[PDB]
Amino acid sequence: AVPKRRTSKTRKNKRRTHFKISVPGMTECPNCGEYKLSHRVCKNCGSYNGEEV
Amino acid sequence: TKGILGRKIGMTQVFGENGELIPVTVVEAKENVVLQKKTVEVDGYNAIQVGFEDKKAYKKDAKSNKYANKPAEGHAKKADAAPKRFIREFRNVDVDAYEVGQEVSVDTFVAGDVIDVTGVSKGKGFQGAIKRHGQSRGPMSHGSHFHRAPGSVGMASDASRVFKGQKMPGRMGGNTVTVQNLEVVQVDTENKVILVKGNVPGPKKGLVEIRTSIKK
Amino acid sequence: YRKLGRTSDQRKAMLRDLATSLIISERIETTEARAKEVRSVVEKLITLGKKGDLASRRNAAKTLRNVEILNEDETTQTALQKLFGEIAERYTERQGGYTRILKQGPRRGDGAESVIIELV
Amino acid sequence: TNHKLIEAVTKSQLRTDLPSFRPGDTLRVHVRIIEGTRERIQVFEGVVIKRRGGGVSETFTVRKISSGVGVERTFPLHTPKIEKIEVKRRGKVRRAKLYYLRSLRGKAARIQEI
Amino acid sequence: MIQQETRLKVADNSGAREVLTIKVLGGSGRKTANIGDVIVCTVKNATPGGVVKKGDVVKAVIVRTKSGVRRNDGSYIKFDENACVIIRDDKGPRGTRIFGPVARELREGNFMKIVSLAPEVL
RNA sequence: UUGGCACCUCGAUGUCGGCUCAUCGCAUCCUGGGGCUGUAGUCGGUCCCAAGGGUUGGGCUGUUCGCCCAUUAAAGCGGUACGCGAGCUGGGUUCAGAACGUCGUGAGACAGUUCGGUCCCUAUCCGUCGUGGGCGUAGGAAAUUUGAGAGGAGCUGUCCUUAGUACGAGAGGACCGGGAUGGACAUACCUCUGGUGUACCAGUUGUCGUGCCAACGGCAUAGCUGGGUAGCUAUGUGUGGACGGGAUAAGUGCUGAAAGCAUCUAAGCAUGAAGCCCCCCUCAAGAUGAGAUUUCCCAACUUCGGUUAUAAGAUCCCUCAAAGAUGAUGAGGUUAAUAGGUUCGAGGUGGAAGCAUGGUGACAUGUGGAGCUGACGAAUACUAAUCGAUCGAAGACUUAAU
Ligand SMILES: [Mg+2]
Ligand SMILES: [Mg+2]
Ligand SMILES: [Mg+2]
Ligand SMILES: [Mg+2]
Ligand SMILES: [Mg+2]
Ligand SMILES: [Mg+2]
Ligand SMILES: [Mg+2]
Ligand SMILES: [Mg+2]
Ligand SMILES: [Mg+2]
Ligand SMILES: [Mg+2]
Ligand SMILES: [Mg+2]
Ligand SMILES: [Mg+2]
Ligand SMILES: [Mg+2]
Ligand SMILES: [Mg+2]
Ligand SMILES: [Mg+2]
Ligand SMILES: [Mg+2]
Ligand SMILES: [Zn+2]
Repeated sequence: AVPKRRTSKTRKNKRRTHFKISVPGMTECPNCGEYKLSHRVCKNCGSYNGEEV
Repeated sequence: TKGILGRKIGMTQVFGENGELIPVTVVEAKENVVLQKKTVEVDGYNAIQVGFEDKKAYKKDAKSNKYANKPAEGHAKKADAAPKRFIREFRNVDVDAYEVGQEVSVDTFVAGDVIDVTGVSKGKGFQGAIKRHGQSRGPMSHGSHFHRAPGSVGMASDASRVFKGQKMPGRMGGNTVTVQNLEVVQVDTENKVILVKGNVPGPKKGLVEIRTSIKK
Repeated sequence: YRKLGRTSDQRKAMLRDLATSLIISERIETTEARAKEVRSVVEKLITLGKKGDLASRRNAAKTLRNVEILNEDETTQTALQKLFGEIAERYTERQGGYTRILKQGPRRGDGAESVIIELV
Repeated sequence: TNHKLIEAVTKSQLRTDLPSFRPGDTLRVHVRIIEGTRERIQVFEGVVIKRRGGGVSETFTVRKISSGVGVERTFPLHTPKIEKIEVKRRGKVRRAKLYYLRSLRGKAARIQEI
Repeated sequence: MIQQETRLKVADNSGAREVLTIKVLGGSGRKTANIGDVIVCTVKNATPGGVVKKGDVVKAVIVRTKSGVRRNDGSYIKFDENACVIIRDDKGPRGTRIFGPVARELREGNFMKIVSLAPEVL
């Protein structure tokens, strides 16, 4: 099976409405103040849950 | 006509008065309370709303459905009850025989009562036509390239379309199912359990609704 | 239990390797799913070590790998000996929970959630 | 255990007058035939080839050779239909399920006694 | 569980030794028969001199099955073999003797003469 | 149907039969309701209403047909590109090989036969089956709901009794009514019977290892073999099509004139089908006509139109399963039993290792229902669900009544 008609610019962009990524789930590291992934070690300072890793 | 809510515990068996083996489902139906009374005057129809299985009290930073939120806590407190996990209406009962805040004990039913039991059937996820709709396979040999496919979906130019209701792969189970004319084998008031003859829909821990059988 | 994208024999082999490496090094970097599986394996091994009897040593031998650990004092001991010596002694008074997992974030090559699993 | 509620509600179904026995033991099972209004005891004697399940659900199976034809009877261990069970002989076997006897006849099928 | 093409031993002295099932009686689309059910069958093997001959199309009642039967009390009975008895229109056996044990369900089927002739009824 | 015509398609509209999946008509095969009968009864014949449901396995043949075997209440007739090959097959048939009969001088040929002979395609659109997000539904929310509409279901045997009665010389043998129990189908479910059960237990071969013994590991389909938990399951276990109401069809009538009689019909009034509308089951307010009930939140600042972060609430992220392709759903996130671990069990396996004893030994016995044990039950914060962040109201106008 093959496309019977080409896809308009309009139809293509409608289809891509939901094709996107989200901002990561991130919060400020309470130790060093730099952003980190929630529930992950902070890579800037190596800290997690008030302790060094 | 009577009604109660319980959780499906699991199946077992009991020996009857003649030694016949009776398969049973154990339903734990503790902590049923009449939360609201609906009437033709206020609501347009008669029914009792029953709440089942106390959940925990409201707390500030609640993160799960274990803790009642403020709307639910107010609703239950109006009945003077603790907030409840499951809330369902029974239209088949006589509203005048119940008071808001009243307990509905398993003793409302008696052994021999014929009942209808309603639950949500077990989910099966995405399933094909053979399993979901019970269709026949194609040949497994003799050169076949048709084993579990759903088969023809229409005819030809007439009608150049697939009719609504065509049976196709999709999500299976997880549907409301009523089993009619089961029987109350036993009522154990100490344990707050009803032994129902036979099997009922849903996984273990699933919510089940027991009503007096509509057909009589 | 997870399958970890491997056949039964390959999965068993990988879990023995991971558990032995964790016993040896006391903390390893690996993927999240692998760590969540090996925590159970390792803690069952710790339980055997704490039991300490000969039957338990042989049951542990079924799982551990044959690896030599060179101690600071130029002395050597097997992973099994380390398990039934210092690790078991360490966790005598602890009832379960001999491992912890610390999520690190996706790695570059395939986006796998890198984690650290360590003893204690 | 099994679920506490299941055990609690089925506890009174359990019988306490049954002798201990194992697969490979030869049993005489006295069974109440309640045909019509007359009741009589028919004895089924044979080797226990199977015991399975738990609580009120537990069952056992006994095998006999009748007129040259093998016959297997499976009972709920706690059925009131059984008047009593007698352990006629203790067998020496090496596994829980003696399905291999189904394929054996005569001296080949004999169970050593303990 | 007896179906078309199932072969069965004949548990009698009618002359038929082995039958092949042609039909399970008792409704359209009925797939399987068990103890106490009647089948149409053909005699594939026969004893020289018997009343029933090879190639006869006859009716038989199933008296033993490997599948067995379940009883209202939750007990079961199963046999090592599938066996049937050739019958007349009045449910009486074509032969005069029955061999091997038979299930008690035949009584509820009203095959009283077969039950009486059986050496054992279980 | 056999044809006639040659109007679409020869820069391709795949052709018989079968398989899978159906769907529609009714000129009805069964079942339901009726009139007539050369209808005694049991059976039938013929015609009318009726499309709700149902309407079988095999032998032969490529076959469709058809004959046959055995059933069944019945084994309906037709349309849908003689429904369905981007769903399957490819036996027939119209490519290349070969052969027979036959025709032909021959090359070759034959709606004659025979053996053999490549069935491609990752679905863009509509359509269909599932599953999410947006906005709307004049504040923001949590639950519970009405049911406009829509979908599902809808079949039938046999036996007992009435009653060996009515009817009939006899043979035979009922209606109506009351019970029991099946076939097929549908649906839920795993207590039972069984299947599977690749991180459960055990036996065992070959070979390579862990130095050796003993004990174990790797590989040989999970090496093979005997069992087997949960889950998933049918052939297993429960349940359903019950009882009814309203209006009708063919019919059957009452009263009744037109037409002093007659007349079911014109007015009027009854009765009458498995069919129609309900009763039963499921979905359902995007029902933009966006419905209803209960409960929750409710202030400051304003260029005074309005705004604001916050409230109730919900999420991100995280631990998960009864849920699941992913979203979604549901159980939980320390004021915590959500999972892992740990402890105790269930079920499974069936007698661990070590040691002792008896044997020359293979082995046997005891210690000891031992040891082990994924998913199932209970308990326990030991580990991980940290610290955090985001979103989310202030309620338009008109009129009437108050
Ligand atoms: Mg098929
Ligand atoms: Mg294939
Ligand atoms: Mg292997
Ligand atoms: Mg073209
Ligand atoms: Mg008609
Ligand atoms: Mg043949
Ligand atoms: Mg066609
Ligand atoms: Mg096509
Ligand atoms: Mg061909
Ligand atoms: Mg040629
Ligand atoms: Mg010539
Ligand atoms: Mg099961
Ligand atoms: Mg089970
Ligand atoms: Mg090697
Ligand atoms: Mg050795
Ligand atoms: Mg090799
Ligand atoms: Zn930091």
